[PDB]
Amino acid sequence: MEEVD
Amino acid sequence: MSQFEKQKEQGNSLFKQGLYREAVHCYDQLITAQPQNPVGYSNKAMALIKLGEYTQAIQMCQQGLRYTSTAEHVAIRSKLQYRLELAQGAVGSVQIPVVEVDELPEGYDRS
Repeated sequence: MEEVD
Repeated sequence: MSQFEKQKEQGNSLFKQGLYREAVHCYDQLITAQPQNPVGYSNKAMALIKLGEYTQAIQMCQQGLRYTSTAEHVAIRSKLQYRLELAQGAVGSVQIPVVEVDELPEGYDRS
């Protein structure tokens, strides 16, 4: 689960 | 609720220009509307690695893994464990493989 690079 | 997904992308983009206090204002909006949600702390841990304070981010990811005990927060459990790996990622990477020609920094072994 990813959020902002 | 898609506005809160494009406002965090504005935050990352502002750290990409040097508007760090307006970029902090974007994480501060998330904790202003959601004071006790680990989402806001995940976006503060993002802001810390985007302001070069990775030594805070490795602690703040442990602090956010304490917000994971239920089936409402299994995404948060992944989210702070990849944030911890990518804080160590952003500080510990140098991009030189010291072998072959697959990526490299500019020049090095192809001039």
